[PDB]
Amino acid sequence: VRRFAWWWAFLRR
Repeated sequence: VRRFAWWWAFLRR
């Protein structure tokens, strides 16, 4: 989750 860190989380809000 290198990049997902700054957004994959963003989506799983």
